[PDB]
Amino acid sequence: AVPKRRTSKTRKNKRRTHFKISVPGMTECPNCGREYKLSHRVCKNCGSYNGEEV
Amino acid sequence: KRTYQPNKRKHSKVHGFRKRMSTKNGRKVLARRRRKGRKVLS
Amino acid sequence: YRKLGRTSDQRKAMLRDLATSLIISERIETTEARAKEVRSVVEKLITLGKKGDLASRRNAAKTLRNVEILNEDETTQTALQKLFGEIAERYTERQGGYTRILKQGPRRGDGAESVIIELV
Amino acid sequence: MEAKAVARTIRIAPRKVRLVLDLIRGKNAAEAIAILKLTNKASSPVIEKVLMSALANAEHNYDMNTDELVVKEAYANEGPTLKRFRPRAQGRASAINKRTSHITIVVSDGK
RNA sequence: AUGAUGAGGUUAAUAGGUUCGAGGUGGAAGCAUGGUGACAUGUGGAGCUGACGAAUACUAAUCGAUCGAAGACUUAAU
RNA sequence: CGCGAGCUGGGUUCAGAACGUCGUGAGACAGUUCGGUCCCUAUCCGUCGUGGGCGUAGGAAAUUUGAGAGGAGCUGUCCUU
RNA sequence: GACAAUGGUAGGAGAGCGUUCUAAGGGCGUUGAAGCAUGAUCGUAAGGACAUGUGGAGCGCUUAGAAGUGAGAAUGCCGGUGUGAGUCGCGAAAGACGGGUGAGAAUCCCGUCCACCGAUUGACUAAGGUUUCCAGAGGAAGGCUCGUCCGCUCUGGGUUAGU
RNA sequence: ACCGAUAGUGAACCAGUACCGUGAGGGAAAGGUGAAAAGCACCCCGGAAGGGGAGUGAAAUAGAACCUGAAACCGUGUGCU
RNA sequence: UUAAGUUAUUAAGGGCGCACGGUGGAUGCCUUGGCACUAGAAGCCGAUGAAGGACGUUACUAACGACGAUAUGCUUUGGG
Ligand SMILES: [K+]
Ligand SMILES: [Mg+2]
Ligand SMILES: [Mg+2]
Ligand SMILES: [Mg+2]
Ligand SMILES: [Mg+2]
Ligand SMILES: [Mg+2]
Ligand SMILES: [Mg+2]
Ligand SMILES: [Mg+2]
Ligand SMILES: [Mg+2]
Ligand SMILES: [Mg+2]
Ligand SMILES: [Mg+2]
Ligand SMILES: [Mg+2]
Ligand SMILES: [Mg+2]
Ligand SMILES: [Mg+2]
Ligand SMILES: [Mg+2]
Ligand SMILES: [Mg+2]
Ligand SMILES: [Mg+2]
Ligand SMILES: [Mg+2]
Ligand SMILES: [Mg+2]
Ligand SMILES: [Mg+2]
Ligand SMILES: [Mg+2]
Ligand SMILES: [Zn+2]
Repeated sequence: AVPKRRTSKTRKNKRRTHFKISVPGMTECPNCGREYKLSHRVCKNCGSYNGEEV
Repeated sequence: KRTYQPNKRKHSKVHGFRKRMSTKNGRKVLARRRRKGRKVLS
Repeated sequence: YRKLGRTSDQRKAMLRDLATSLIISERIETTEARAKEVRSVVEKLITLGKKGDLASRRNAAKTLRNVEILNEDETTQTALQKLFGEIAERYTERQGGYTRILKQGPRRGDGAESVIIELV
Repeated sequence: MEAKAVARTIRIAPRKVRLVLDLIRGKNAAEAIAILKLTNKASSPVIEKVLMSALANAEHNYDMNTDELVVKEAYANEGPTLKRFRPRAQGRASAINKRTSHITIVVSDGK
């Protein structure tokens, strides 16, 4: 359960490809156009979702 | 349990200044500490 | 069905607390799964308030908590009273869907998805 | 022209900051703000303050209009460490490193 | 396991609820009646019923966003 | 005498004790007997499953032959002739 | 010029490069020393110069002398940084909601509901520790998370005996 | 023809200290802004830290463990692949 | 157009070189301090209370140093 060999920079970096995070499920809010928000989520600014304040 | 269960009395009636100066060799201890320079004796 | 990081009895009590708190407050801020499970509880309770029988009060007391809410007439009232007297009278034409959910967004501490759940 | 703003001795570790910087690097400023403000990672507030500082002192000092701006290079460098100790068993210690970062964000108008 | 695979995304029956059922439990609560009482009987195969079948837009699957071709050269037959 | 980073640990093979025998004795015996702590989060190959990238000279959806690979491969009793 | 020799361990012999200091001599340097970095530079080798960037004050060169005189290994010593790896783990356990506070809230405050102990997880108390008590401010580090909070940090107070 | 901060005293610095141990006893690490403090008025972002401009300074690429600042190490951009 | 053949482009990410950065604290320069010694002096203190320490004194006082309820010092003699 103990490595015999150090892990090179090359292998380290080849493994750290898929560890990244992605751009979130982002969209615009049409109440304010800009101030992009998450899709299927309330807008923090406009308090809106399908026009209605919340 | 463990091996140090403190007591002020048992600390000072063994390792204390008076117990040192009560004895010929315990005075050499204080001299070795006075000679070395320890701020705390006993 | 669904289990919520809790054993069976803890789940039952959490669900009763959420139902009752909803009945009091008309909207609560929770996590989406607990919402998705307590909507069933709530809606079945509204159905009992609509059936309106004594046996239905007796069966909804098995699932509600004994709480005291002060009214805007400065009056003392219970969850079950509020339910069978106000909430089931609001929805007398509505055949289900007594509750909605609004996905709010990811919470700071635990990365949880907060929601708002209310009984419109 | 160029503007930058920096944040030094940040408590977060660089492997956990660079994940977010990879989303900002080479994008419109408002887009990037939204990325940070909607990502639930914990470095994203800090990156956001570095960014808004850059936009502010571009708008102020170097006199550029905030609209046309993109994020040219956003990089994070290892700072110090704070060496700490988590006692594991049988009298053995195990080291802990409270790593640091130097969040830099450089802003340009494209010329 | 996660990705993924598959059913669906308002021109919508995908899930929840609601109304019906199946299967299961086995005769609710209240009222009355006979008993001193424990109980028993009737109303009534009662009421309850998580996952299964069907119908139903009541709630949520909103508005949106991104990626994704214009098809190399040569030779031969046409 | 395949396999204890896959198990056990009866047996041998530590320290305790006792019998026979040997030894002046400490102690000893492929003599016997009672008892007696089996550590590890798998880096690489390997293996079982599962995905992303690109490629397959346009970009896509579906159906597909099969170079190959793997699997299965057992056998009784009875009746009739 | 002719001719020949020139693999090499333990090992013997010889000729040398370099480092620190010193004597003498001759010299460089804020118009930029040493040192560091870069280069496609010279020498048969150890190794030496030249430029450019940095740097900001000492340093070479010749001959000779003296040594704390050259490191890749000692399960070497001290420090620094990594791989394992964003991986084990985050330390027996019932929390939920509402209102606040605030830049920031699962985590702080208040209320309610639920739960846990209950020969007790309660009350007192000798040792021991010795100001951790209290109040108001703070959030760098500590807290195995967060933190507006704390047994942490700042300031200021607090322990009253004839029995 | 002694060291020059892993050297030289264990100790260039509040060192026989901190820390360890019941105790005798053991026993560290840690130097340098600048000529002078002239130690960044002031505006902007930020809750703050931190930073960007401005101004002191010859120099801040000298801004407080502040002379120089190697290597391991961590990264960003890109020429060939 | 079809058939046959040949070949590239891609870079998720990696390698080599270069440039820019950071951490880190080697090197160079320096020295408040030390080492070995030379010459000269001296070679003890204390019951008229030692050496060594504890507690305290400052305007504000945590610590080192000096000091001692005459306490961050008193007097005098000279120097300056
Ligand atoms: K904090
Ligand atoms: Mg139970
Ligand atoms: Mg221990
Ligand atoms: Mg074997
Ligand atoms: Mg084993
Ligand atoms: Mg075996
Ligand atoms: Mg063995
Ligand atoms: Mg005998
Ligand atoms: Mg034997
Ligand atoms: Mg036993
Ligand atoms: Mg030869
Ligand atoms: Mg030879
Ligand atoms: Mg040597
Ligand atoms: Mg994780
Ligand atoms: Mg692993
Ligand atoms: Mg815990
Ligand atoms: Mg307190
Ligand atoms: Mg030293
Ligand atoms: Mg040095
Ligand atoms: Mg420096
Ligand atoms: Mg005078
Ligand atoms: Zn909006």
